[PDB]
Amino acid sequence: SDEADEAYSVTEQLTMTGINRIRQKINAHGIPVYLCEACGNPIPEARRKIFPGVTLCVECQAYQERQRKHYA
Amino acid sequence: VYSYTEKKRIRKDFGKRPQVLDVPYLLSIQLDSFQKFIEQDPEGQYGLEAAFRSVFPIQSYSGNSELQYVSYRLGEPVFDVQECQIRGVTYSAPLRVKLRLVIYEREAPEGTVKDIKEQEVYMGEIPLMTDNGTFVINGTERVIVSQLHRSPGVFFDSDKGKTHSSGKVLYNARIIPYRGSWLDFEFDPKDNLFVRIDRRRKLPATIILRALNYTTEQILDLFFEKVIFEIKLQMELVPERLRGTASFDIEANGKVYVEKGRRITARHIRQLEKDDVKLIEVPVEYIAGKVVAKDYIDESTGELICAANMELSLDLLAKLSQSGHKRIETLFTNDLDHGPYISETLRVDPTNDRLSALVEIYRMMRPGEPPTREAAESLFENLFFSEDRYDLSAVGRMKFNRSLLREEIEGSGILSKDDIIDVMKKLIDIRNGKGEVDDIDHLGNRRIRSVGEMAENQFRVGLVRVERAVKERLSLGDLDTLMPQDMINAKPISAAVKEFFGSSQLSQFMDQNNPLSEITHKRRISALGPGGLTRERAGFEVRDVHPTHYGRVCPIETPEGPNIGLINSLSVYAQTNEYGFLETPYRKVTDGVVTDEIHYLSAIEEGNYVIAQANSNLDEEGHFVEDLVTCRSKGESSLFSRDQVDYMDVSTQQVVSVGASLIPFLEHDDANRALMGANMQRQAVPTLRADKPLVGTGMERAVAVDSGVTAVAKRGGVVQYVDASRIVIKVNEDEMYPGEAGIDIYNLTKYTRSNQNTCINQMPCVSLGEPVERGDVLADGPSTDLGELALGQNMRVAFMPWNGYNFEDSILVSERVVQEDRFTTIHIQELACVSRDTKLGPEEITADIPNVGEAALSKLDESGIVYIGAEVTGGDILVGKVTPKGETQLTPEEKLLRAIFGEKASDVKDSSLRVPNGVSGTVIDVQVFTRDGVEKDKRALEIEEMQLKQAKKDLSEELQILEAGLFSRIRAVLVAGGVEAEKLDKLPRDRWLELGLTDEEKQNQLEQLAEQYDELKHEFEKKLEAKRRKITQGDDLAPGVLKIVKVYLAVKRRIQPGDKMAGRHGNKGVISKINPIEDMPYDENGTPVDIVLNPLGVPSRMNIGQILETHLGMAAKGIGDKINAMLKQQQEVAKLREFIQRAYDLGADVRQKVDLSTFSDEEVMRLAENLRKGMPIATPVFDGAKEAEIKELLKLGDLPTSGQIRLYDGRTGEQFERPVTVGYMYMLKLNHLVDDKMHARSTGSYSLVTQQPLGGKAQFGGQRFGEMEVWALEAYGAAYTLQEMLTVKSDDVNGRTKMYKNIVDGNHQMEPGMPESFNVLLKEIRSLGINIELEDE
Amino acid sequence: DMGIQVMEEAPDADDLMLAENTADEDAAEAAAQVLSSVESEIGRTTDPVRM
Amino acid sequence: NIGLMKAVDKFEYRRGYKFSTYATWWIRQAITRSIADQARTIRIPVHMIETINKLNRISRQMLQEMGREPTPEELAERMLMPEDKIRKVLKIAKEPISMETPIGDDEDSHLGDFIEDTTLELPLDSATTESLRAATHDVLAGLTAREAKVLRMR
Amino acid sequence: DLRPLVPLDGGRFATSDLNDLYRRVINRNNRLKRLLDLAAPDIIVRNEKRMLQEAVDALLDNGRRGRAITGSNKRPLKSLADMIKGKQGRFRQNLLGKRVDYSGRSVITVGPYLRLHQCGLPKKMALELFKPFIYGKLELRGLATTIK
Amino acid sequence: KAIQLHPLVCAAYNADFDGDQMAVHVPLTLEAQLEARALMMSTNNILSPA
Amino acid sequence: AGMRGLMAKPDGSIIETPITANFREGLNVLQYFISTHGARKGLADTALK
Ligand SMILES: [Mg+2]
Ligand SMILES: [Zn+2]
Repeated sequence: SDEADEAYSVTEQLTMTGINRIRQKINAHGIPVYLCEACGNPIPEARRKIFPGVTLCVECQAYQERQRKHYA
Repeated sequence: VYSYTEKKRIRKDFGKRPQVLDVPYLLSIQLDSFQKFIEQDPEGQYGLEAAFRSVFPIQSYSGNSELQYVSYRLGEPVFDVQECQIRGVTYSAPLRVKLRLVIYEREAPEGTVKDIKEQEVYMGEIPLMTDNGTFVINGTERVIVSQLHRSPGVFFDSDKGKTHSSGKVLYNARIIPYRGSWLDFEFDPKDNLFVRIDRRRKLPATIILRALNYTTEQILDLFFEKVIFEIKLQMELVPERLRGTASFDIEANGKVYVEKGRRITARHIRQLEKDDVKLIEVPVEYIAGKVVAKDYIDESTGELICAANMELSLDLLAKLSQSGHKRIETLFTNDLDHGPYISETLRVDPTNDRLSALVEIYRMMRPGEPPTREAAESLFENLFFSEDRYDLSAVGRMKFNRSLLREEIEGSGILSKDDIIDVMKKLIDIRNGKGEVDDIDHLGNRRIRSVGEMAENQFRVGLVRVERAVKERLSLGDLDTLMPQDMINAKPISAAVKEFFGSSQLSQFMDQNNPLSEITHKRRISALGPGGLTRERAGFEVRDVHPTHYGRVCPIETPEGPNIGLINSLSVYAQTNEYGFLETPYRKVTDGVVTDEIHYLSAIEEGNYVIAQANSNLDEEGHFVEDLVTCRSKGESSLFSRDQVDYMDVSTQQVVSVGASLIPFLEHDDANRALMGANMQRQAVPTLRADKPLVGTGMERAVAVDSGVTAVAKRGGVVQYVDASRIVIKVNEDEMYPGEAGIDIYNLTKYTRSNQNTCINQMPCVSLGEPVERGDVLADGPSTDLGELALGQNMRVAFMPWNGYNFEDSILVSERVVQEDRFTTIHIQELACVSRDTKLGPEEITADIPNVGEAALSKLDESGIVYIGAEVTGGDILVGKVTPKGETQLTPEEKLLRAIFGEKASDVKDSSLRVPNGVSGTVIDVQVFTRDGVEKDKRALEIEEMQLKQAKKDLSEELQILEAGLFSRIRAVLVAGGVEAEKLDKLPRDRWLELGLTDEEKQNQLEQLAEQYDELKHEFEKKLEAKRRKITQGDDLAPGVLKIVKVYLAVKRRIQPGDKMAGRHGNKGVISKINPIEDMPYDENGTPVDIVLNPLGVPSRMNIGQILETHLGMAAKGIGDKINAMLKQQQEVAKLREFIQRAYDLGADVRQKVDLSTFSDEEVMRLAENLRKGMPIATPVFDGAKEAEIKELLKLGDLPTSGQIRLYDGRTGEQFERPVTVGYMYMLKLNHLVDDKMHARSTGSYSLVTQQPLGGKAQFGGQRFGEMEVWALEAYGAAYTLQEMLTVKSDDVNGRTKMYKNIVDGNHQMEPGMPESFNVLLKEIRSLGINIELEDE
Repeated sequence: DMGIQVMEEAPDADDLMLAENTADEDAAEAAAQVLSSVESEIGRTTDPVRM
Repeated sequence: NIGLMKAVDKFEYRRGYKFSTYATWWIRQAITRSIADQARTIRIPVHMIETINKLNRISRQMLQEMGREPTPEELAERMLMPEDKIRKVLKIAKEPISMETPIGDDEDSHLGDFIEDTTLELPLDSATTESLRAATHDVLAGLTAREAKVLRMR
Repeated sequence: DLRPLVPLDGGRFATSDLNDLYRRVINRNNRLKRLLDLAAPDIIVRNEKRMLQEAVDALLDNGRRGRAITGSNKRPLKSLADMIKGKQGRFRQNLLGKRVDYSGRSVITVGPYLRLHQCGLPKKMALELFKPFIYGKLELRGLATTIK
Repeated sequence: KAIQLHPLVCAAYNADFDGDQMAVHVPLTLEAQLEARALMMSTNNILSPA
Repeated sequence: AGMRGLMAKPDGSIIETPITANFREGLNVLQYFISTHGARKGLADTALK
């Protein structure tokens, strides 16, 4: 198995696992909520044109990402 | 235009990008680094002088003595490289140091001295790096590697949440100095900063601020932002500071700005700065959770209501309005942006002023003791602010002031109060998301310790080991006539330095297989050893490849297996910094133009700029051509415009090392198959006729020359004489250095033995009268063809299954490959015999030995030694040595047998040296080394007068040829100014000392030049005594031995089923069959395939570059079979110069422009002679041959442009359908032969301690039948097979000789019993007080 | 010798599930008997050189 | 403390010297004697240690007073030991080698794994010896009662 | 023969570390024998008995008390417990994982003319592995008379 | 000097031909010869025991 | 034949600039330096397993 084919299986498991773990965080189909779920701000219509199912607004999600940057 | 050597065979070169930097001297790291060690630096900062200026002057007790340093000198070596490799002694130079001891008197500590003591003491011998960057240590060639250790400085790391199960990552900050205390910060799981000084217990990290005399309001002044409240109930607003969900809405001007509930948005803070708000009125509940920022009392009585660091109450707020207070300050703690950490670590901190702050620090350092007010404070202030405990070096402050983004690139060697809080402000910012963490594997944190820096540190530790003697010798007695020689032993500094080069894991054997194996070995950067990590604590941490490896270390070339990523390989243009970091050249981009001033950037300064790629198209003016240029800043690589970029790569070769810059079409291989191909190229064995790569990278010439195995012309000139062992170059008048003799002799290295027991041999490629330049190759080393790296052979390959004989990975090999001897390799083994001194007598080296019956003994000379030239076989006696013994207690049935024939006991035994099993070779050297007390024998003297007639002749041949250059150099003078021309060759040449000239400088030069011939005759008189000294002198042998006779075989191994051929692309396999030449596939030309390969290895292991090389091998041997066919008919040069110029000018816009119109006619047929095999193709690494340029080059031949021809079966003659790829892959022969791996043993020697069979192929060993082979035997029912593999075949001493008698009896029944591993186990438990015994049935 | 794997740094991810905890709990019982009882005296060492 | 107990039994304070000068002689003896007697795994006699210790003290001094190295035959000149009672001094080993000595990095193999026993019986010589026992028994089957029996008991 | 003193080349030797530990115990026991023969003060005999007890601990298990004492090599010594216990110990490394006569190795090649039940053994390896078998079958057919 | 090995059992040893070495032992006794022939012969083990 | 794709990292992350090339064409210097993180992690985990 030449020691660089098991490397190939490990690397393809790495890429596929990471890319599936990202694509599960795209929340493709959802409901049109029109209001953010931590602020009640009107989420603009171009943003729902981008992502169907954004329960968070742009900058409250930005705050969520900045809080999740470290952990906890 | 080309060199004259380069006109012999021009490698046709694709690779359209132009070359800005030459590939530099690859061995600059070793040679330039040991330059810095053994060199007198007058401002002593580098190497040995820096070590001496560190340790000297030496004070005694109370300063009544002083040992002071004047200078040092390296002596001349007692032996050269060749003599040290022969006798086996370190190629070292005697280090003698000029010293000076000054004595002092009463009332004159440095005033009136009493006595000086000037002497030159010998303190140890240090090993010298020879001309190829290597060392000779015990005769063996060692290479001292560089180390990738972690730098001093300040390191911000994280814990990645793996510390706690709560999830929270805990950022921490270590400040590592050169020597001193590892001041470390970290976060609590609940956001509280801590300190510990030498990995001791934690203290809350305001303690280190209080011990630096910072109070609480000063600490909050440092680490926070201050919005101020006032009255009624107004808070002045910073317009940006509100970002966090609207708690209270706004109360400014009364009307509206935005209301409660929702988020503070980018809309709102825009509207508050346009409507120009500065102050807001806030409720009393808004100031409930805020924390007071300075002290506050009541100003009637001065009574403390609320000092800082305290949770503000609302009754407490109205306490200040009734105190008349206007200003109320507070701390800005947004939970996302500027979190409260310095506040809440004061909320835990039990200490409040510096006297009790040093208490906690002294009780963290030294517990138990009562901290006195001076004893605690004098410990702390000396810990980070004193030069004799806290040393931060030049590179330590360089990494410090660059990490916190200062520009104070040099400074103190200690910390300061602002230097420490700059760490805590950065670690807070890392917790607050301002900037990123640092990485373990950044190449801005991992510095390089090299040879000259590691031998210095083994000389400074030895200069403290001798310092303890002379500090205490100089303060005992204080005698005069006391010299600086009787104090300074040569032992503790020689044992500190011949430990390092001798046995330290960064002082490894030099892999000497081919010139790539050594040139990769000196440019190796291993992260192991002292100072760096070992394989234990390595991770998963530093085995990865980090984006700061670009240009500095090869991402591809690391050894796979146990330490992958732990040992690296230095990249091609990679250079070391002044400070020790790896810096790589980038050409400066101006406004829009790539300039030419190359700048070397270490990985700290790479992430600051915007660096383009070398595969970006460039105009004739230096301009970028397309607007969006693919570049790469800090970690990403996005599209930047052509103005904003700062730097460009020099060439596309600059990401790889020199091992991986030789893999053609490395773009098309995977990163691991290139990692696998770069590994196997350094294990290639040099073949008989060295053979160029048809598909090279163009690097092959540079690696061949820069590895020292070639013989490179130091000056130009014409060859006065060529020989198989020497080349004499008559230097031109241009570069002759007018006090010289005229010619220099290149003494070639003949069939000498490598480290890896291969053959090193130089073949002079030049001919007689052929003009050479400086630099040009005259003799190729092992594995070099015409100054080009030649690691294997060009093999007419095919890609098809062929009957399972190349099934999994295997290789089917023609009989023509074996017949043409393309993979036959010489292997020079040394085989020694030692006459030691046993107790009942010494061992003789006679030829008259016991019972072995004078057939093998006719190969022996008079003195029991074989003749040079003898063709031995296995078990043949090389050196006859006999050893005395007793009569050895002859058994019954020997007392009857030796009374019948009457032949006595031989009384001596026959411990002689014989050839080991299987090897058949030719004896090519015998060297006899004798102790001085032992006289000699006949062979030891016959080698001696042969040596002495050789060592006296070559100095005469030095002299008679240096004269024969001088008597033409002096003849050049006698043409002008007092000319003796016709009477020159008539007057005898000894009276050219007496020849008359017009008395100019020329006749004074004639009385200089011929007077230097008088120096040539006395230097010959002096050097002939020197090789009369060492040749005749007795050996300084190891004590106990008399005669070491070192026979030197030479095997000439040939390829067989079992040897491991490989490609350069990670395509390795094992020859499974030597198929006969009529059974190989052929095309319709009758040309058989030399090697059939399995194509199934190609789609999965995605190295497509072996298919592209194979198609470029078909094109290269396509050109060569028309240049051969034209010379076959003796075609005129109008046919040749119009085909070869067409062949040398193909493909899109290649940088190589070779014009054969300006070529001499005897150079073209010389160029066509070296192309009649095939035109070599340079495919530069990420630059070379596109797929269309192969097919166009294939169409210059009349070969099919798909690469595949229609092959017919060799045996049955009907074709394979669906045509087959053929071409010329460069197949290697790896150093895994079946002659060195086959091993078998019936019954050999056993081990003494436990009675198991010995270990290893050399010790005639057995196979280890471990745990996993026993469970897989219990998984069958093989009970009897496993009982004999632990009783009979391993250790039971009775049961194993009752088996060998039973097999010779013809009875396969064991009577096994109980093993000898278990009685040894039984006595070792019963050697404790444990009565473990065997019961009875 | 519990053994709770006292080593230098933050340990890995797999090597708590690979590294094993033998033998629960009686060695840990007598070690708790020790470790809750050497929290009182300060002068305990066994070295003949120091003593 | 053994010599310190023996120094007290022979100490005479009527001489009036201090005791720290008398017992320093015995501790200079008794420490260095037990270093001589009981420190190496192979016991060297006490004077023979002083032969090496004088040689360690002299050859260190002639390492710099002569040049590069001192030869063994040069040490026949300096000390008046005539080149053979100086040579067996340097033949003697020094607490020699452990046999848990790491070779290493092979199988974590130690130096006990590669020392071979020569005093065993190799099964080719033993079955040669065993077949010689029976080949004598058949040649002694070609002899009569008396002559075979004397040849079995001579 | 379980703590041997094998004479190596050139006058050099090689011992096991149990020789050093038994030498320490014999030294301390002889000295304690004299110190109880001599009616010494009790503190030095206390120190001698404690030293001899420590030497017995270092002999039986060099490191369960602390610390594992090193000789002229900077690794700890192998004691009797360390000669039964451990990865390299006799229980692991010598009671199952042990070298074996009538064995050999070489590289593998394909040779697909074979059937499923045959391997291709080389001829030098089959000459070496099957030596006593060859001797018995060679003298049984009597083409040699002596096993020599 | 190389062991030749039937290509079908290369997937049972996980043994390829990039240079693996197979150790070969000899069963001496008739009991171990018959254990070899009756259990350990490569035709007696053609089903994976998993 | 098709594109190579998004290449991983030893951090588990994915390098967002993918490899739009393949092995019948070449890889330029940037994509080849990108590929070595995943390939080196794969070979290290193989030789550690
Ligand atoms: Mg393999
Ligand atoms: Zn929102």
